[PDB]
Amino acid sequence: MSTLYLTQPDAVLSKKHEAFHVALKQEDGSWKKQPIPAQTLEDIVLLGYPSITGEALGYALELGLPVHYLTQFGKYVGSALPSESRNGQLRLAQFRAHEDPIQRLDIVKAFVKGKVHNQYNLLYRRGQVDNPLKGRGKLVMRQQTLEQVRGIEGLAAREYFASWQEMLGHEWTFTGRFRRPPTDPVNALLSFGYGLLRTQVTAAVHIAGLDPYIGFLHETTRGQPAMILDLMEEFRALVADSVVLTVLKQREIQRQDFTESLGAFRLTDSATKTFLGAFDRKLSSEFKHPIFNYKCTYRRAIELQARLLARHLQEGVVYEPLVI
Amino acid sequence: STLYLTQPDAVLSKKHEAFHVALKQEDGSWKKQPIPAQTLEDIVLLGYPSITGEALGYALELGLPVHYLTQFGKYVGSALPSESRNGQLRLAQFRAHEDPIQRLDIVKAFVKGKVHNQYNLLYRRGQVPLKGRGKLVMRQQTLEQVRGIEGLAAREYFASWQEMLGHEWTFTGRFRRPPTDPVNALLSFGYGLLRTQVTAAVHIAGLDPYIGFLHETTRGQPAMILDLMEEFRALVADSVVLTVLKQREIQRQDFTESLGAFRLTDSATKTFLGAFDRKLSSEFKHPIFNYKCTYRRAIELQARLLARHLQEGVVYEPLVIR
Amino acid sequence: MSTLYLTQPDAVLSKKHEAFHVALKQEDGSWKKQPIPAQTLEDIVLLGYPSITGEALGYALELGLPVHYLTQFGKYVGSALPSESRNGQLRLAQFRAHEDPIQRLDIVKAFVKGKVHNQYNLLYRRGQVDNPLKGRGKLVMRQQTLEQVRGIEGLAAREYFASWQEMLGHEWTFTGRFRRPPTDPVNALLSFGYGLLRTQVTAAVHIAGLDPYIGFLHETTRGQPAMILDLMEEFRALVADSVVLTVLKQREIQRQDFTESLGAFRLTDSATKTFLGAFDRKLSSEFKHPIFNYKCTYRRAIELQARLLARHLQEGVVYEPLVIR
Amino acid sequence: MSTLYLTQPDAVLSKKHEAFHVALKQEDGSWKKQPIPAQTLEDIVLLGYPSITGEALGYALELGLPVHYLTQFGKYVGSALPSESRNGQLRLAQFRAHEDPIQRLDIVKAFVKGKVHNQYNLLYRRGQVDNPLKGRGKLVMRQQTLEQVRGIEGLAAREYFASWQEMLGHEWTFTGRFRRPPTDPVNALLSFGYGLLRTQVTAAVHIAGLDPYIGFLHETTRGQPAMILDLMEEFRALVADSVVLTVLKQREIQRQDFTESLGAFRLTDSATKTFLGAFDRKLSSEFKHFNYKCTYRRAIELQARLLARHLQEGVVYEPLVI
Amino acid sequence: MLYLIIYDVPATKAGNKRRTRLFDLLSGYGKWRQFSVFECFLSVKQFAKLQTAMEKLIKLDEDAVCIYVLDENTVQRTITYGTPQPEKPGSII
Amino acid sequence: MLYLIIYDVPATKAGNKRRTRLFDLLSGYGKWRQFSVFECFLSVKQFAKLQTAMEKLIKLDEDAVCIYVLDENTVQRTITYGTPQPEKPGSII
DNA sequence: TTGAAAGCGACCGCCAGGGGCACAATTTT
DNA sequence: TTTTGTGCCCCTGGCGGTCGCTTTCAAGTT
Repeated sequence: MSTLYLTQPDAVLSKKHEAFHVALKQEDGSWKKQPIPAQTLEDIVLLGYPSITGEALGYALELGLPVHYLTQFGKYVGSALPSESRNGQLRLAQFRAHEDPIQRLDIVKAFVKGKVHNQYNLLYRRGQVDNPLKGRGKLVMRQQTLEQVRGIEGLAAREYFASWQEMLGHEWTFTGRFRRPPTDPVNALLSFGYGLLRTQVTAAVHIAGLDPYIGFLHETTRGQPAMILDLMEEFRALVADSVVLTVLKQREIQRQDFTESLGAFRLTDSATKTFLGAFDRKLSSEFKHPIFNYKCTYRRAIELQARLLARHLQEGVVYEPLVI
Repeated sequence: STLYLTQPDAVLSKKHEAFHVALKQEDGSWKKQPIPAQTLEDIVLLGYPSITGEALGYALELGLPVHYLTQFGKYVGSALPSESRNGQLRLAQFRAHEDPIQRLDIVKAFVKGKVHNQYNLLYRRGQVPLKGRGKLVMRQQTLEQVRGIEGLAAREYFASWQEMLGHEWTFTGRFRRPPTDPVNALLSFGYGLLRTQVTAAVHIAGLDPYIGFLHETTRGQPAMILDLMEEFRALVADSVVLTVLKQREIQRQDFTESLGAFRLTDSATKTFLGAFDRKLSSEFKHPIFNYKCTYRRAIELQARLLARHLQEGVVYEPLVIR
Repeated sequence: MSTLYLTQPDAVLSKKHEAFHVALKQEDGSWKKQPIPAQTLEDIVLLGYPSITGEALGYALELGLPVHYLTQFGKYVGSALPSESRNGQLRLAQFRAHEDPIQRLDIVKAFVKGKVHNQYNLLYRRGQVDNPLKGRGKLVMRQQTLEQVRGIEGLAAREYFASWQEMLGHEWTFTGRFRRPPTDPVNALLSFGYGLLRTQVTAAVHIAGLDPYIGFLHETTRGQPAMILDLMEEFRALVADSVVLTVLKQREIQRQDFTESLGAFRLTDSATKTFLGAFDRKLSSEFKHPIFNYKCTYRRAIELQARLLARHLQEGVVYEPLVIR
Repeated sequence: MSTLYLTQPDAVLSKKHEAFHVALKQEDGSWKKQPIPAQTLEDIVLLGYPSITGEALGYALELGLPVHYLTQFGKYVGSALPSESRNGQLRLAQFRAHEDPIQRLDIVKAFVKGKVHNQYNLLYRRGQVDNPLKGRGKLVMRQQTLEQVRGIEGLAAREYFASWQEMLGHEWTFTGRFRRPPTDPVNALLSFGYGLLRTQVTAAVHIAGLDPYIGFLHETTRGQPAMILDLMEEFRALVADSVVLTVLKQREIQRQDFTESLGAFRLTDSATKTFLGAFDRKLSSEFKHFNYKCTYRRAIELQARLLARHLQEGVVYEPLVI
Repeated sequence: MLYLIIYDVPATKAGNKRRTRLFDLLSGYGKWRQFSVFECFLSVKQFAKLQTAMEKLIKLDEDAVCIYVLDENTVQRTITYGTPQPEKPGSII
Repeated sequence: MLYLIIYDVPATKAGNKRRTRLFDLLSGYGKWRQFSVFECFLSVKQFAKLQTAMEKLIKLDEDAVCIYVLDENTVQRTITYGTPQPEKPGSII
C-alpha cells in the first residue's frame, strides 16, 4: 500500500521495461535517481508541472492507475483516468448513502464532531475558554436528526466567533462571520482562506473518483460541491483559523487591506503573496499527535480523509475525522 | 476540427496561447511544427507521446478532452476538463439503476436502436433474419433474457458478413481484446477510439459514465458509455470499415508479427482516420429532424436528450437508419 | 467612375512602366512624388496649365483617356482626345440634315422643349410660384423657323435669370448674366461650371463619332463647335445650374472669392477643391432616368443622349430630351 | 505664315513674358536658346516626346493654336485642340464636296494624275520605258465620269508592276501586286510600306482638322479612312516604291525575309530595323517643284493644308511630282 | 466566418515585441500564408476571445492593421498561383 | 468587384526585380495598404488587362501569391484600428 | 545523456525609397 | 544660367521570423 507524489517541477518519469525510473534534478547535481516498482501503486500524483514520458501513461493506464496534475500549491487542473476503474461501486455507495439517511446521518455527525472538537482543541491551543475543554462533542452523536444538528453548527459558530475580539486584540474588529461581501477585513480572509481550502479539497475528491456535487450535509443545488464542503468543515477550524491568528501576531495590518472602497475590505497584491508564506508552511507539518502515523502533512492528510471515506462507502469502513 | 497524433517520440509544448509539436527527423533530429488552439474541440493520442503538464491547464481552460490510445487502437483512458455540476441529474441516473422496471423500459430502446440499424444496414449493404429478431425484444419481461439476445443477434450479425465482403478476408469468430483477425483488431481499434467521442458527450451532459443500464457497473467499466456506445458501434465503425475495404486498405498492410497479433503499418493508420472524419464530416436527414446534425453532433445530442428523459421525462427515440 | 482633377501649376506627370507619378513639393524637398494609377480612370481635367511628360500622354490615349484643359478661373480652352470613331455615314447624315432646316427645326424644338422645361420644372423644385414658362415651353411648337427661336431661348434665359436673386437671397447680387469677364462673382462660377461642362460633353461626342463643329443651333460660322453647345444647352440649367444653388445654400457663402486688377472676381484656392466635390458628387447621382427605370447617373446620360442622337439619324428613332419635375 | 516643328526629345519649351522660348541642346553642346514670336503661327508640331511647359499650352489655347504630338518617326498619337477653330467650314466643304461630284471628280482626277506621273517619272528615274513618255496624264483630266477612271488605276498598276520584273532582275520575282496576304516577299514590303505611309498621312489629316474617314475616291465603308488613302495614292509610287528599289540594290536578301512558315512572309526584326534607315533618310530631303525647300515628310503636311484651302478657300490642288 | 488578418508593424524593439508576440498568437487561432498574413477560419465566440486580445494589446497611434471577412461563396472565387488553396480540416500527423 | 491581392517574394536579383516592378504596376491598378499588399477596387475587363499581365511574368516555382474577391456587403465588415477603411472616389488636387 | 513557460538580445530572407547611367523609330489590308 | 522614360547596380533603412540565450515559477473574488 502506497502511492506516488511529486512536488518538484524538475522530475521526469521513464519506464525501465516494466517499471518506473524517477530522475530528479535536486539542486547541487542530479541527486536521487531513485527508481520505483509497481504493485504498490494504484494512484499517482503530480503536483508541480514536471515533464512525463507518454510511455509511462500508456504503461500506467493498461492497469487502472489515475494520474493527477496540480500546481506547486496543490490547485487542481485535471487528471488522466483509465478505462478499468472501480469507482462505480463508489458512486453507488456515495448515492445509496445520500438516500439512506441513517448512513447520511451517521456521516454528518462525524464531519461536525470533527469540526467542533477542533474548536475547543484550538481554544485550548489558543488559550481561550479554559483548562480541560471537552464540550458539546459526544453531545452530537447523542442526537437523531439533522435540523437538530444544523442548528448546532449555527450555534457553535455563533458561540465560536464571538470569542474572537478578546483573542485578536484591538487592532482589528470582529463581530461575526460575514460571507460576500466581507464587511470586516478579517471575514474577507476567511472567505478568501475558505477558498484556499477548497482547492486542496477540490483535488482530493477527483482522486477518490467522487462526485463533488453530491453531498450529505450541504443540500445539492446551484452546482455547489457538497461532497467538498462537508469536508472543509473539519478543517475550517484548524487550517483557515490557525493561519489567520498565526500571521496577525506578526504580519498584515490595515496598512495593506484596502480601506472601505465600495464597502468591502480587499487585500493588496503585496499581502496576497505574503499570506501564503505561512499558509504553505502549515502544509508541511502534522506529527499526528496520536502516533498512528508520524509521516503526514496537512496537505496530504486530506487525500487520506477522502480515501478513508471511499472505503467507508466501498468497504464499509469507519470515518473517524481528523482532530488537533 | 480535430487533432490526431501517432508518434511516441513527439513532445508537445505550449506557447503564449498556442501549441508547438516537436518532431525529431534526424536531419537536424528535431522539427517544431506550429499548431493552433482555439479551433479544436477534441484530441486523440495513439502512441504514448510526451506532453507538458503546463499545456493541459491551457487545453482544459478551453473545454478540450484528451484521449489516449495504443498503436493497435485500444482505449485506455482520457483526461477531461471542468466537470459538470448537475447532481440532481446523476441521482435520477441512479434512482433508475436500482428500479429495473425503469432500467428495463430503457434497454429495450437501446437495442431497438441497434438491431434496426443492423437490418437496415444489411439492406444498406444489400442482404436480408433480424427484423423478427428486433421488435422481439419488447416481447421480453426481464434483463438476463435480453443480454443473451445481443450476443445472439451479434453472432447472427457477424456470421452474416463473409457473404457480403467477398473472398479476400475471413470471419468465423471474434475476440474483443485478442486481435486474432485484422478486422477483429480494427474493432478494438474502432471500438476503442469510439469511446473518445462518447466519453466526452457524457462530460457535457454531466452524466457519470460508471453507471449504466445494460452493462452492470460492477465490473469497473463505465456502462453508461457502453450501454450508449452500442447504438453507434454498428453505424460508424462498422460502416466505416466496410467503406474503406472498398478499394482502400485491403492487404499489403496488417503485419502478422507477434503470433496472435495483427498490427497495422504507419501511413495506413493515418489513412484509416480520414474515413473516420469522413463519417464525422457526413450529415444526414435524421428522420424526425429531416435535415441537419452531423454524426459527431448526434452523440452529444443523445446524451442531452437522455438527461431530459431523466429530469424532464421525454421519450428517448434511439437513432435508426434506413 | 473615379475622375482626376488638377489645380497646382507646378505638378509634373511622368510614367513609371504602367502608372503616373505627381511631383508637387517644388524644391522644399524632392518634389513629393506621389504615385497614381491610370487603369481605373476615365477622365482628366487640368486647370493651372501644369507640366506633363509627353511620353506619358501617349500612354493615356492607349487607354481611352480624354485630356481636358482649363484655367484657374474655369473657362474652357481646349481638350486633347484619344482615338476617334470611324462612322462617316453618321457624320454625313449629321450634315445631310444640317442643310435641310425642316429636319433641323423638328430637332431644335426638342432640345429647347427639353431645356426650358428643365428650368420651369427646376424652379418648382426650388419653390417658385409661377415664373410663367410652360406657356413659353410649349410656345416653341407654334414656331417654324430658327431666327424666331434663338430670340426665344434668350428670352426664357432672361426670364430665367430675373427670377434668380429672389431665389438666392440677400447675401449675393444677380440681375443678369454677362458674356463679359465675370463682372459678377457668381457668373464667374458659371463660366467655371459652364466652362468645365464641355469636358464630359466634348467626350461623349467623340464616343458617338460626331463632329462637334456641326450643330443645329450654333451655325458653325463663328468657329465654335455646335453639337456640344446644342447638346450642352440641355444641361447648363440642371446640373451646373442646380449645383451652384446646392453649395450656396450650405457652403462658400462669401470670403472665398478674390477680386483683382479688373474687379475680375476670381475664386480662392482650396475653395475650388470643395466646389468639385459636389460636381463629382452630382455626377455620382442616380435620378432613375425619368423615361424608363434605367437609373443611369448624370455622367452617363450624356454619353447616352449622344449615342441616342446618332440613332435618331441612322435609325430614325425619337429623341426625347431630359426633363425632370 | 510659318508654323512650328520640333524634332529633338531633348527640347524644353517655355513661355517667357508673353512670348515663347525654345531651349535646345545637342552633341557637343548645351542649352541653345532662341526666343520666338506668336501671331505668325497657325499650328505647332512636336515630333519626339520633349518636355513642354504647361504655361505654354494655356497661352496657345487661349490663342487658337492646335498642338500635335508624334514620334520622331511621324506616327500620330494625339493632338491638343482649342475651343475656337475654323475647321467647321472645312468639314462642311469636305462634306459639301463629297455630295457635289463636280468638286469630288475634279479632285479625284488630281490624286490620280499625281500618282501615275510619279511612277512613269519613276521608271524614268530608274530608266525602264526610256520614253519622253507623255505619262498618258492628260488622258485622266479629260474624262467625264468616275467609273471610267477607277478602272484606269487598275490598268496603270498592271502596266506599272509588270515593268518591275525586268527592273529588279532574277534575284527576286515579281509578277503582280498581292496585298494581304502576299506569300511573295516583295508584295509584303509594299503591303508593309503602303502601311507605314498611313502613319504620316494619318497625322497630316489631324492637323488640318479633317475627318479621315470621309473621302472622295475610296468609298467610305468599314470605317475605312478614305481621306488618307485618297492622299496615299500620289505617294505610293514615290516613297514606298523608290525606297524599296533603293535598298534592294544593296543589302536586303531572302536571308532577311523569313520564308513560308504557315502562309506569311514576315521579316526578321534585324531587317525591320534596317528598313527604316533608308526610309527616314529619304524623308529628310527634297528640292521642290517653284524652287522651295521641303522634306518629303513635310511635303505632305502642305498637301493636306492646300486641300483644306481648296475646300475652305476654293484653291487648286496641284499634286506632287518628282 | 473566414477571418483574414494583416499586420505590418515597425522594427522598434518596443513594437517588435508586440509583433513577434502577435505572430505567436495567430498561430494559435489560425494558419500562416505570408509574413504579415494569417488565415483564420473559425466561429464567433472564438473571435471575441481574440478581438478582446488585440484591443487589449495594441498601440494604434503607431500600429497598422486591416481585417477582411470572407464567406464560402466569396472564397470559392479566390485565386492563387504559387501557394495552395485554403482549407480547415481535422489534423493528422 | 473589390480585388485585394498580395505578394511575398524573395530577395533574388532575378525576383527582387519582379517585386519592385510589380509595385510599379499595382500602384497603376490600385492603392497601397501594406508592404506585400494592394487593395484594388475596379471593374472586370480591367482585370484581364491585369490577369494577363501577371500570368505573363512569374516563376511559380519560386513565387507566391493569393487573391481575394470582395463585394460591398462583404467589404463593409472589415473592421480596422490603425488604418482607414477602403473607399474609391474621384480624385481631386 | 537532464524537466517549461515566457522574456530578451542577435543573425538572415522580405519590403521600399534614393541616387546614378546606359538607352530612344513599327503594320500586317 | 537648364534635364524626357527604362532598367541595372549599391546602399541606407523600416519589416518579419528564426535561432540561441538568463529568470521565472505556485492564487478566490462564499
